[PDB]
Amino acid sequence: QIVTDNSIGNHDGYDYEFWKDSGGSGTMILNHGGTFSAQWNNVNNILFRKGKKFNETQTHQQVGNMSINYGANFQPNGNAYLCVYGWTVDPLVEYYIVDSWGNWRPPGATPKGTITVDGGTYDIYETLRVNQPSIKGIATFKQYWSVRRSKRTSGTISVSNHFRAWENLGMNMGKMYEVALTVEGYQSSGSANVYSNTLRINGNPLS
Ligand SMILES: O[C@@H]1[C@@H](O)[C@H](O)OC[C@H]1O
Repeated sequence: QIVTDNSIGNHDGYDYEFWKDSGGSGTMILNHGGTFSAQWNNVNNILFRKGKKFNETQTHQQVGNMSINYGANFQPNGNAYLCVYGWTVDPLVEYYIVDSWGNWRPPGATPKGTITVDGGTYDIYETLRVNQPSIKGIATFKQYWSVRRSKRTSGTISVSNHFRAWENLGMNMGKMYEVALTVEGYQSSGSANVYSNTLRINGNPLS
């Protein structure tokens, strides 16, 4: 249950993933349910996550209401994100709902709107990745973001509310590939202890 190199699997009912490119190091310890701990040092790009991977046949509406209750002790040294993350396919989209970050509030673009949800106010952004690694090969795809205005590291993220706000703004979503509580680092080091992470789909916790 010690993962220090790329790996995709299921642990205690959650689909876990460790992903990095070359350079630096990371260690992910898979703990009960949706929980896990992460440590990274001098990485180029690293992601740690536990959630649900889907079979690419359903819209988020078809999957149902998605909500994540979480808690994490997040200690980044540099650029890193504490978020809900995932992808859609057809179209291929990488998405983020960011509740905390390190020294840099992402994602560097001009906001396209705002959403109020879960007692916070999030700025909404759309960015473009060109010929970058993805879940479907080296590709050019959009990234969708909701970024909280101030940091928090525990609470509930009403994931489906963000998806409806994005679609309201014309940020087209495809079939669901994944939704997961994620820690991402970029050119940084840090630690994160995700001590609470429950994904409920139509109110039912994952198992
Ligand atoms: O799962 C990995 C993704 O999250 C990362 O961003 O880049 C490529 C994918 O394989």
